[PDB]
Amino acid sequence: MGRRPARCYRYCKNKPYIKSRYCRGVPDAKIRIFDLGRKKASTDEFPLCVHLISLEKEQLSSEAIEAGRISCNKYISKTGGKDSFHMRVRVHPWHVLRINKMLSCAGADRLQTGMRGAFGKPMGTVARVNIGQIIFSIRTRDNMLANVVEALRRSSYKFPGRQKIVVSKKWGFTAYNREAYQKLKADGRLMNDGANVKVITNHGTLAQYAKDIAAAN
Amino acid sequence: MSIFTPTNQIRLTNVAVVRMKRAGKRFEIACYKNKVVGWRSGVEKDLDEVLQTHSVFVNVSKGQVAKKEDLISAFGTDDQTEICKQILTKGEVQVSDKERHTQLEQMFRDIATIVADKCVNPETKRPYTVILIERAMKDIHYSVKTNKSTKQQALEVIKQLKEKMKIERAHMRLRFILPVNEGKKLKEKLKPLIKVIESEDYGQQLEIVCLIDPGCFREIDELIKKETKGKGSLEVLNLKDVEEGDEKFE
RNA sequence: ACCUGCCGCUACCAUCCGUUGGAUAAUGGCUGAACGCCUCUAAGUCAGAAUCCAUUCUAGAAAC
RNA sequence: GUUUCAGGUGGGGAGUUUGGCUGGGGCGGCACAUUUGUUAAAAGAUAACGCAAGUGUCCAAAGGCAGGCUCAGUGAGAACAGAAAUCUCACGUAGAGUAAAAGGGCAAAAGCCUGCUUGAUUCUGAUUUUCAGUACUAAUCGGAACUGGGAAACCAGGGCCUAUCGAUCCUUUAUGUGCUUAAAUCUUAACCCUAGAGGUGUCAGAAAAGUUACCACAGGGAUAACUGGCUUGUGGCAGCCAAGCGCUCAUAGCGACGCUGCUUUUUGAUCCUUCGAUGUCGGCUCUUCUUAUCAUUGUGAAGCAGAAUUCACAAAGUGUUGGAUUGUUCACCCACUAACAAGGAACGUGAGCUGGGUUUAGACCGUCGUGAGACAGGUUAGUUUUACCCUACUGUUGUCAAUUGUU
RNA sequence: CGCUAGCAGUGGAUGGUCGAUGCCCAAUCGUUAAAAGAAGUGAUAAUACUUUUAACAAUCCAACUGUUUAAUUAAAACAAAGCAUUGCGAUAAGCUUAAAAGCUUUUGACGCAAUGUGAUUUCUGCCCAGUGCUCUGAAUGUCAAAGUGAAGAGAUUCAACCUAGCACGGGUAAACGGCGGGAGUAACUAUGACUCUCUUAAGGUAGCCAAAUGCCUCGUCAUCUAAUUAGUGACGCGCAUGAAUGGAUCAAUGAGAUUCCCACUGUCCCUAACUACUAUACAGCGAAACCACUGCAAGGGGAACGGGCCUUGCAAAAACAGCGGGGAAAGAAGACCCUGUUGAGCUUGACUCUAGUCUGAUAUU
RNA sequence: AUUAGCAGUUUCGGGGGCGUAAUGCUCUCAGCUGAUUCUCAAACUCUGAACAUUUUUGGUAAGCAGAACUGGCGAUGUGGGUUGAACCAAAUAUUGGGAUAAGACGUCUAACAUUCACUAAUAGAUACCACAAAAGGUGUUAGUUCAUUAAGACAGCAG
Repeated sequence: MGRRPARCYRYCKNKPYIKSRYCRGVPDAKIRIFDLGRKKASTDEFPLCVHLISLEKEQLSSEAIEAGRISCNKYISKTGGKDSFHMRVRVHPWHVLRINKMLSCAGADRLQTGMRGAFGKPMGTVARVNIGQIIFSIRTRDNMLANVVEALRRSSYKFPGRQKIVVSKKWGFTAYNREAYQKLKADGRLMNDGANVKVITNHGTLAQYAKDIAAAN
Repeated sequence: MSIFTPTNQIRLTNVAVVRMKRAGKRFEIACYKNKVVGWRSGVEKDLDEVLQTHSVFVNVSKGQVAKKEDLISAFGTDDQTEICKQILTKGEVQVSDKERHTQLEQMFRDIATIVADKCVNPETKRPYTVILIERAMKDIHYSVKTNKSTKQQALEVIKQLKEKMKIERAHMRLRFILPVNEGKKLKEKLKPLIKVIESEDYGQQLEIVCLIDPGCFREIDELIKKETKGKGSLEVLNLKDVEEGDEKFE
């Protein structure tokens, strides 16, 4: 929250609140967008994925996240363009912060500023992340690695604390490694989904089956 | 005793106090001085920004928090945020000095602007200038008032400017159609009293007249008519900026 | 009471008197590596503050 | 008129009360008796003025019982039928409904529909829940009467379950016509006896309105007003990131959204310290220190040609002003200056001053109060005590009250 | 303190040493538990005792004179003349008194009693809904006792009749008091006469104003000053002015409140000198409050600001006269604030009563 | 609760391109459906865990406030942490000797040697504990991966 300094919340503590029929008075999240570059990009063309991870367990503010995304969206353009970056962020902010206001006071107090009826009102939407939990994620072509790591690097400045950058060993937004991705093409088990792969697999949820190979093929 | 072991003290606020008396009960709120104006100017900056506190007081100066019965009775509701909002919209608002000055400044401009709408016409391409009038106003000195409307103020002060001297404003043609019998009578009274032009008396084709006013003195020209004959067959009203056909007066 | 009033005290309501050496910081250079070049630096060294410490002045130790 | 009773009037006077919880006390709230989920950490027990909600009721049916049925929803159809009325059919483990909160429970039902009914009756014994193994509430379990429902099996102590509620006293009802009313006795009246009702929501239960700055007592640092302490949201200062400005050119100078610190010179939060009494605010006086350096000394950058300005290092050595107005730090102007930088020292500095505010009484207004009175509102007048003790400082003698030579 | 090119720093490695009221062993005393008795009491004759074993220039205000809070308020407070209202024609009004009785009354409206305002000058607008008062009101809804009628065997019950006051209806504002809120409204007018409407009866007239009354506020303008949160004069939807709660004015008056100017210059920057006197030295003469102990500091931690504790800096008899930083100096069981089921003084449309008073009734009759 | 595209639709929605225009196809975009994708939902949960430490609610926090389990402190000290109510060891009749605990072993202050590194800093020096972060360093140490190199590298100087 831009009112407060975020020192106030960069440690993952207090069991986690949410939007609900119970917490109605929340503001709207800062980021309401997780769409950076060419979303209509096939899975069989952008074989690289890089990831950014919070080194530290902590909260991660919505505003901060938003700020980060335009280190990967100004920097989308100067390097490569829209035909390299596909980002789903990979964290949202469900968690909320309260504010027991005593700003009331700037000269005296009414005493309601005190800890009677202490409980704060919703003010500041925010994410919670462990050390592994991933926070940015660019699926891309493998002629763009140093020109996307520097986006991630830039973003890292705009997160509290320590942030590790990495490249995985997969085609990005897939379980399956680059080694096991070529299998799919080869063995006739690649099934496209405009973004994802379903990957054709024999199984039985029927009575006597043979369309389980002949369905998607 | 006081003198020995703390002689005690009093403490002053620096927060705006938006106040409204409903059902003979003062409700007040906690806001800041340079936000409470900005709210009303269409700068929706979250309600939680303008409110320093979300609660209602009988008196926010001392700090007497307001009561549920009092609230519901006076507002038709006990929910406080809504009430606060209402107060912000409706009630008197304390302001700083700078803020106050801004309003005054605005008013100053306004009273010049209103004078500029219709100005002295040798042809119809000369003055219509706000600045000169404003300057004149400044240099003559008169109390600019927030209780007083702008138009009224202008009316008041133009007279003063006249004997500076400086000629101001231009007249327009508020046109009428009188009856055959009463029209003549009207003409008999209205010719030497005020300026009347395009007069053409007839037996069959009625009588047309054009009473001279700037729009801001249309009560005086009509009153006499009302007294004598009542309203005309048609009563033409035109705008208070241009006379519909280009001004040539004063 | 008032005027004048030495001696005496006293006034930017007057007069006179308020120094020079080293050591550096920042910093600017040298020679010169680590790192065949390079680079004020690492070894080393130069210049260098109203700074420091002496000289000056005060006082003078259960110190001589 | 007096008398004596009666009713009224009667703060003129009397006597009394003016709850409690409380991140001081008020103002506000009820966390004061209670119910739901979470708080609640896989028995249970568990707090906060913790969170999202409920209660003071309702229902001859919304009870009891049997049977019969299936509901939400969807799909495809059908004069009238409007997309959406009603009427079909499929699919529909419940997404519907079940008086009300939310949780549970639940489908040949606990839902809906019908019938018949008044187990929403009476006596009794045990128990559960919170527990103070006490009381109450609400509930459970059987036993005996009286019934009811269904062929029966069975079920029926009202509501599917968890909430929906109340001592002695007194009065009043119901009941066996019981028991007494103490010399016998009769009719009444009266008391008992047994179970109910009237109610106390501060909910294990006083008949209860203010103010006091004309006030007072006992205690409290359990608890407020100054400091100091922790804390630093707020204030103040500093870094990192670089979207952009700076013509052009990210970093000469700035610097977005964003991120990390330090500070205690803002104000809050807190209530550890003090109510066997640290004299509260400012101004004068006077020193000291800090540097987050305004000037000056020396340096380096600049969009530094010169001029002037801006940025930065070392450095706190020396400077850091005169006035109007304000109780005032703060504020804002005039004038000088090389510059008129920010701070600290018990918000430096009351046995150093002054008392201009704040601080009692008297008193004027305005708003508020039926009024006594109230005001972080305005106005005005209001006794500032003591060092002749120790230390600290300033100067002044004197001494190793001989270290083992005098002088 | 100091340390540094192995360090006495950091991170290790291999041994080793110091070291608790802990542990081991030993001793001594108690306690406990168990047992024993000629207690090293082998001539005693002890068991309530011993032993063993084990464990522990201007403005404001007030008219003026006057008065007042003796030891903090002398004023703008009080008073006052004037102005106004109220009650009362005597077995009055007001009052005191338990009672008896008495005063005002050596009084009689030209007065006495009780208010309120506060000289003059000029003005005192609207409101009777409230609350109080006032009634000679319509007369009746309620209405106690005694009294009366009925029932009952009576105790008793139940009924009618019904005064005062209450209720109802009028009077009353120089009585307490108020003098709106929402729509339009004298070109939008400044403002609100007005029209609708609601509240409660009305909705601020004359005037006055950032006033001893204006939060915002250092209002806006003009002036006064080189500069003015100050002053004065203007403006006025006035947070919250306003007409005997008296409105506006004002000569004189004022130990009252404020501004400016002039006389003022040690109440002038900047201090100086001088004398008295005390102090200071002596001579006599001699005192208290206070006093856990006590008086050197930095830092640390500690009821979080130490003189004592700890670690450092250090340290030199006995004293004098000044000074006021420290002794969280002293004086006072803070009365500011909270609490206690502590009080008081006062208030009211708290609860409860009551003097007295108004009417009813019996008796007196 | 909520992110993404994909496909199958379009007599149901809208606007274009294709015969004038559509929903006839094909598009981006509405709606619905199907398979996949993002974050799982203190008051959700098919599954299901064994003053101080641990857990934990409020609270930016607090030497704040409020709970749980154990321990202490407080009604016990001593040694050790310089000092210190709570941390460490460990509990006290009164003593002697021996050996320990925590903690130490240059000196204060009882207690030492040997050995390997690292640091060159106005440093760095034992929990609680008397604070330090994001972000920088061609400081030195230690590593890891890919590239180059006698087909002659690297830097240098020369063409």
